[PDB]
Amino acid sequence: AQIGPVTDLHITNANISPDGFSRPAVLAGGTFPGPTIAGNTGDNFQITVFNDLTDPSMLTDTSIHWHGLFQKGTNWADGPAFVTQCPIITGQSFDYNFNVPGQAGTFWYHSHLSTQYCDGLRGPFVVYDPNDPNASLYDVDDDTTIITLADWYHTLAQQEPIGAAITADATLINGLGRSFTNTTASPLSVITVQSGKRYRMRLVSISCDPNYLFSIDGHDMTIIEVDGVNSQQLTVDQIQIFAAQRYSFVLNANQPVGNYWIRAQPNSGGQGFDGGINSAILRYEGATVEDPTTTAPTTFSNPLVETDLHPLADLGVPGQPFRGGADDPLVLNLAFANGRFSIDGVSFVPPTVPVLLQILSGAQNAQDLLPAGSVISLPSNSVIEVALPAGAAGGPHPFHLHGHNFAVVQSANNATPNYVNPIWRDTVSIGGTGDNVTIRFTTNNPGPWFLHCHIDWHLEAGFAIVFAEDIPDTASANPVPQAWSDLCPAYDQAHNIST
Ligand SMILES: *[C@@H]1O[C@H](CO)[C@@H](O[C@@H]2O[C@H](CO)[C@@H](O[C@@H]3O[C@H](CO)[C@@H](O)[C@H](O)[C@@H]3O)[C@H](O)[C@H]2NC(C)=O)[C@H](O)[C@H]1NC(C)=O
Ligand SMILES: *[C@@H]1O[C@H](CO)[C@@H](O[C@@H]2O[C@H](CO)[C@@H](O[C@@H]3O[C@H](CO)[C@@H](O)[C@H](O)[C@@H]3O)[C@H](O)[C@H]2NC(C)=O)[C@H](O)[C@H]1NC(C)=O
Ligand SMILES: [Cu+2]
Ligand SMILES: [Cu+2]
Ligand SMILES: [Cu+2]
Ligand code: NA
Repeated sequence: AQIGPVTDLHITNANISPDGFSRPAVLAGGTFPGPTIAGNTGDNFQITVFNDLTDPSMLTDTSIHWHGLFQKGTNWADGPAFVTQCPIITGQSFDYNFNVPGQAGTFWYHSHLSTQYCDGLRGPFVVYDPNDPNASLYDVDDDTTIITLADWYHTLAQQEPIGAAITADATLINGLGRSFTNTTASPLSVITVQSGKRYRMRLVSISCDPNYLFSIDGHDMTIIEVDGVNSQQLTVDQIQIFAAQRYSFVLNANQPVGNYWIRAQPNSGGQGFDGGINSAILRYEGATVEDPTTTAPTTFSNPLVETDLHPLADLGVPGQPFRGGADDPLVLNLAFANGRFSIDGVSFVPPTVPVLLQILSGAQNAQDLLPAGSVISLPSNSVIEVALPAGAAGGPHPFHLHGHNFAVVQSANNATPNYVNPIWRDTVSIGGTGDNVTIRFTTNNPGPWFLHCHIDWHLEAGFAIVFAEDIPDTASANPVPQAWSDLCPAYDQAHNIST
């Protein structure tokens, strides 16, 4: 069952074996992935997170981010450790109490401390629309139509070298899949459909790193939502989905009753499908209970290309129709060397006092804020442009901005900008060498918003900066509850930190 919008959520350690190999994990709600948190657009969510963690090998502190929700007026509830809060300590709990005005779509939640979400703390978060403009395009939209894609590691995250190219041991679809080495015929996930019905499949990348080539043998997929943003219908036969992105697509159960492979090929780790790796099963009601015999094509004739996507609403693009045509035009220097990433010459290392608390304590400008050189101020009520030129090792890097979505003015692998009708989203591949992926948004949400690569290993190695949006209005805009003001004293006391 789905939980929320008002719910407790316990964070525990347990052994799991999603690919047949047993390892300890960090779990929300006792499962991998965690339970779906759900509500309707505009609802008040109050998720009281109980930190019950005791295994130090995966960290006993935690903090949870609600990925893609803007948190307007509730920056304190956003979750990134040392940006908007100190972590929750073990044996304590914290109510993330926020509202979701003006958003409806497919999201997710995950740990936002260190690389802890890799160890298991990841699940879906869906905000339904009772008046959804796409409602007439399908029959079924519920917990059975969510499809998660996850990387899974046999080595615990805190034992992964920083700045290394770390590789997974299994792809998991809806929590199940097979190991790339020492493969055993462990259970595969089954997605069940009824011949003739149309399904809103909500495809969620909960990846810590790889991108997936996602397809379903015999079927095509009609995209109607991108990272929470309704799209015009776009029919494709393959979706390359980068870490943390989401799509809704219509699946028409219009093929002969039978079994069909669902495929998710990562860019690293095991290649192909031998032994049923990288696979799940689409089963029609009435089909025999047996594995599919279907084949992938050698090439996919209608792959998703990001420039083909357009918003359903007339969203346009803020600013002027040329490079630098914004109130605050930025170009970030994104680099990697010797195990560490940097942005504008500075590698991100989390500060001792969270950025929001520094601002609430009176810090007057981005040069007063720590980490030095890791915080850029943005002016209020202004069009921001951010060019993100690729090249840094370990690509393609999916960049994500907290507190906002954005127009994708220029996409990967295509030098032509679009100032008319590009898709809006919240996580974007910046492409390959020589690309100049560029985003735009307007600043109507005061607070410190993290901008970072969403390959979690890269974030840990410093590939991040903080946009301190409208510093002057941050305190008046984001009143903080006593439970939030209690978090840093408790955390620093527990860890013997002075501040
Ligand atoms: C990606 O697009 C951005 C614009 O969105 C490009 O930024 C432009 O970069 C050039 C140099 O690469 C800048 O010109 C330089 O300015 C300094 C003075 O600040 C001057 O000393 C240099 O001789 C040169 O004029 C320009 O300001 C900046 N912005 C623009 C044109 O709007 C960026 O180059 C693009 N990157 C790639 C890889 O395509
Ligand atoms: C590379 O990216 C550019 C920019 O996003 C893409 O260019 C855009 O291509 C579309 C589709 O062909 C053009 O729209 C077309 O315009 C006319 C109406 O004016 C209409 O009759 C067509 O059916 C469609 O609407 C669009 O104008 C164009 N925009 C720009 C700024 O050039 C391009 O397709 C991408 N390259 C690849 C290989 O996908
Ligand atoms: Cu995220
Ligand atoms: Cu986020
Ligand atoms: Cu990266
Ligand atoms: Na415009």
